[PDB]
Amino acid sequence: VLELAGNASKDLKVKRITPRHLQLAIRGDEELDSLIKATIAGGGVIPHIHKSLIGK
Amino acid sequence: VLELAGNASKDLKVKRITPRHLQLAIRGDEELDSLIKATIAGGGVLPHIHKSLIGK
Amino acid sequence: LTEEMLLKREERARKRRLQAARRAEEHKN
Amino acid sequence: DNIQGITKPAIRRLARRGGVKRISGLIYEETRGVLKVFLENVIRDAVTYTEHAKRKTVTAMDVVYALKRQGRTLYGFGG
Amino acid sequence: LRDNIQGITKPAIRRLARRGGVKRISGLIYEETRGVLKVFLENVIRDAVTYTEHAKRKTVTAMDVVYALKRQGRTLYGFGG
Amino acid sequence: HRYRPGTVALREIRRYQKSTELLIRKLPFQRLVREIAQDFKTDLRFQSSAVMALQEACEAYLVGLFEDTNLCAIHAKRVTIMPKDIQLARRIRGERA
Amino acid sequence: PGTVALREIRRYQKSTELLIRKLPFQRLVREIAQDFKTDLRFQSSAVMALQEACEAYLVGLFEDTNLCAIHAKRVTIMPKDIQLARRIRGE
DNA sequence: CAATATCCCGAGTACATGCACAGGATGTATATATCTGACACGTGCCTGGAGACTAGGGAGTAATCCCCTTGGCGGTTAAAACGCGGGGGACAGCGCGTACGTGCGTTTAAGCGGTGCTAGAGCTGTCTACGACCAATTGAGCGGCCTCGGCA
DNA sequence: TGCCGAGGCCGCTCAATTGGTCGTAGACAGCTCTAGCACCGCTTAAACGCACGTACGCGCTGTCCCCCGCGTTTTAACCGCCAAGGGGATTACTCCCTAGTCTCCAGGCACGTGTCAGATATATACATCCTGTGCATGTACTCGGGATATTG
Repeated sequence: VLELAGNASKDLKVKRITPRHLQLAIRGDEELDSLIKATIAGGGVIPHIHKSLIGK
Repeated sequence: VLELAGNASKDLKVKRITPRHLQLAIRGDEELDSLIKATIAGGGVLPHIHKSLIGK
Repeated sequence: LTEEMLLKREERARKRRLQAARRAEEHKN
Repeated sequence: DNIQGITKPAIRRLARRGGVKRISGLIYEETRGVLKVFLENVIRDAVTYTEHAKRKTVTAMDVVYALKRQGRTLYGFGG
Repeated sequence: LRDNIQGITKPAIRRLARRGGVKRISGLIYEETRGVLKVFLENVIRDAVTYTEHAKRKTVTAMDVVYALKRQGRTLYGFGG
Repeated sequence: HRYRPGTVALREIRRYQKSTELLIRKLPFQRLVREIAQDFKTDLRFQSSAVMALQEACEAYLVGLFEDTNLCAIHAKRVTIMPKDIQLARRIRGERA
Repeated sequence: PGTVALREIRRYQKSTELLIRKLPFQRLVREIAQDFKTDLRFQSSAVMALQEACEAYLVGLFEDTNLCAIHAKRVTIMPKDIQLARRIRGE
C-alpha cells in the first residue's frame, strides 16, 4: 500500500481491490524480488504483446 | 553407497574418490530429485555430446 | 631491464641444444 | 474421460492471456499433459497433509500448504 | 584493485564452454560471460560478508560462503554444513 | 466484410490480458481434480474453497508456461507455438528432464 | 575438419580439475568484496569454495545455453542464447 | 468511404463496508532471577607477505570456408466466421464430519551416578593409486600389379 | 581393325586409442588410544497426548436453463525449404608473461579462557484492547444509446 497511489487513484476508483497490488507489486522492481514466490489470487497479469507479434 | 561402490568396481579401483558420487547421485532417477540442490565439490560432470553436433 | 629476457632466452637456447643433442643421439640405435 | 473437458478454446484463452498469436494444433493434447502432471504433484501433498491430521476432507489450507512447499505460493486463501 | 575481471582470460571461458558440451562460440560470448560471472560473485560475496559482519570477524571463512550459497538454492557439498 | 487473419488474435490478447476472471469452466475442472485425487485416497471430500485455490494456482501456472514458451518461438524466428517450444522452456526451468 | 574442437569435449568432460587459473580468480574475488567492506581477510578455503561453486554455475549455464542454439537450428552459441537461458530461468 | 468495434456517459442497482456495541482474554505491570554471554584477557596460526624460477599458457597472427545468413522457394494449414449441441448454470434437502469438550493416563524432562564410545592422537606403516613408460591395434591413404570400352 | 586409356584389385607407413608394466609417495586404514564426556540406567514429579456423544456446519445432492463448446471449410500467409555469399569463427604457429612453487618471515586476529550482570523468564493481579456481532449507504456494477477510432 502507498505505491497504489500510482494505481487506484489513477483509475478514478475508490477501495483497493486485488486487480491492483498486482499491476503494481509486479511493476515496481526494488520489490517484486520480495514477492516472486507468490501469485495474487484474482489478480490477472500486466498487459504486454511482444514487438514481433504486432503488425508491421 | 550401494550403487556408488557398484561403480567404483566398474572403473577397477578400490577407494571411492569424489566423482564416483556424482556419477550416481546425478544418474539414478530418484537421487537426481532428492539432491537437485547439491554441487559435489571436485565431482566433475556426467559426460555427454549432443546427438546433433556429431557429424555424418 | 633487458638482461632478464636475454638470460631467459639464453637458458632456452642451451635447453634447445640439449634437446638437439639428445634427440640427435636417439638416431644411434 | 474427464481431462478432455479442458476444452480447446479454454487452452486458447489461457494462451491469449500469455500473449501468443498463433497456436499449433499439437499444443492442445500436449498442454493437457503439463496440467495433468502439475495437479498430480500438488494433490499428492494436499492429501498427505490431510492424512496426517486424520481428517478426511481436503481444506483450502491443505492446498495452500502443498503449493507453499513446492515454491508456488499463493496469497489469497490464508498465508 | 585495478581491472581483475580481465583475468578470466578467453581460453578459460572456452574450457568452461567445452565442459558444457558446446561446439562453436561466437566472439561476443567472452564479454557477456564475464558479465554473468561478475553478477554472480557480487550476489554471493555480499551475503558472505553479511554473515561475517554478524559474528564481528574480519576474516571471511568457508562456512560463511557455504551458508551464503545455501540460502540461494545453490548448496555446495565439500566444505562442511 | 471480413478481417485479416491476425486481426482477431491481437484483439483477443488485449481482452484476456485486461480481465482477471477464471478461464477454465468450473465443473469440468472440478471433475478433473476429483479423478486425480481418488487414485491416492478413496472417498475423499473437498471443501468448496479448496478446489478454487487449485484452479487459481493452475491457471496462473499455465499462463506462466505460455508466457515463457512464446519467448522460445519468437527466438526461433516463428510466431506460431508448437510442442517443441514447450519442451525447451520446461527443460531449462528443470521440470521434466 | 571440425574434429579437434570435438576432441576437446571428450577431454574436459573426463577431467574434474578446476578450469579457471587460481590466482587470477582469487584477485577478482578480493576486488568484488572491497565495495562491501574494506580490509577483509579471506580464509584460504573460502576462496576455493567460491571457485568450486562458480565453475559449477557457469558450466550449468553453458549446458542450458547450448539447448537454445540447437532450437534455432544453429550450432554456434551466441549472447542472445545466454540472454534467453537466463530470462526463461528467472535470473 | 463503410462497417464492426471500442470507448464513454448517465440510470438504476444490492450489499459491503465501515461503523458502533458488548465483553473477554491477554497485554500490561511489578518483583524476582540467574545466567547468557559481554567483556575482558591472553594464545598461537594463518593470512599474508615477499623472491626466484621455470614452463604453461596466453596472446598474437595468418589463412580460410564453415556456418551463418539471406533470398526466394513451394506447400499447407490456424484463423475467420458461421452454423449448431449440449452442457454449465441456478435451487430444494441429509447427515456425515468436524469440531469441541471430558477425562482420558503415556511419556518426557530432569537430575541422579556410572563408564565406555569416539575422536584426536601416530610417523602409525605402508602401497593404492599415480605418473611413466612401453607396446598393439585399427584405419587410412599411396604405391603398385592386373580386364575391359570407347576410338584409329 | 588397331591401340590404349581408362579400369578395377592388393602390400608399405604413419597416427590415434588401448591396454600393459614400473616404481614410488604420500594418504588410508587401523591401533592404540585413555581420554572423557556423553549414553545409559534410575528414579522423580512432573505435560500433554489421546479415545471418546453430540451440536450442528456444511459437503453433497435432485431439479431445470442456457453459452460456449462443436463442427466446417476458405483462405491465408506462416513456415518450411534450398542454394549462394561473406566473413568471421577456427587452426596452427612463435613470442611472450605470469601462474604456480617454495621459502622465509610476522604479527593479526581468530582463537581461546575467566567472571559473573543485565539481561529476560516466570507469577499474580488486572484493565484493556481486541474480537464477534450487529447494522446504514454508497459505490462499483450491469445495462442501453451515442460518439470516436480503425480496420480493409
